[PDB]
Amino acid sequence: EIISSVLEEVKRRLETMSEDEYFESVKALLKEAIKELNEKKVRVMSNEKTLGLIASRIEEIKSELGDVSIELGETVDTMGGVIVETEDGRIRIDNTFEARMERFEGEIRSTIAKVLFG
Amino acid sequence: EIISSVLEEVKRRLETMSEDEYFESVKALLKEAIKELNEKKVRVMSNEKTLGLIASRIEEIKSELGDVSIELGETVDTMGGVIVETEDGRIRIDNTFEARMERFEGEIRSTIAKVLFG
Repeated sequence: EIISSVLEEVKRRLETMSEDEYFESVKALLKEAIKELNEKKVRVMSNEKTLGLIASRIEEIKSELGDVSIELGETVDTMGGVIVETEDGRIRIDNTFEARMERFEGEIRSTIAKVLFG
Repeated sequence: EIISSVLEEVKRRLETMSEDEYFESVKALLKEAIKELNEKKVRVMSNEKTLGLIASRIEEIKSELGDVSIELGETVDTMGGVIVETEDGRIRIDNTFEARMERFEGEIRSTIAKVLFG
């Protein structure tokens, strides 16, 4: 439940976020996933808006990310972020805000521990 | 609002917390506030349950905390933690879970930033 509540704060911040700021998130999460897969050709999935951004700014993405090839995949219901997989679909990395918040849960718990026990 | 939602997680954890674990929180927050005030005689305020614990385990508190004198003050509506002030009331330190969560907000924001931008 704490994961859900923190994601509501994320969704509040996304409510006024400019496209340029959101794109910085897109590039960072894309790059991280692509580095991990260590492949030049990948398929990306996210919500409609995000895939539209990636398509619109592919030049900017290739400049900052190096020599990688991206193919849009199916749209998925997500608040943001990206799911990146090898072209053959064998390996998939989930970098959606929902999955990332779950993985960062430990950090929220460290904060709570500090509040309680210092 | 994010502060309120994280405090709901704190309140969930307090729902099953044993007296001994809660007392570790009490001692830690009391000690921190007393060190800051750097005074031997202080007055403490918290909810009824907490003041009752402090009263019941004053020996344990004095052993782990050194030579300090504590006087119970008025009960305040709080989830837990303590408010400690000099006997003359001139200086007061707010170490209630509510105040501490507010002060740790920045930590929750660092986590959110990581989720969004890595």
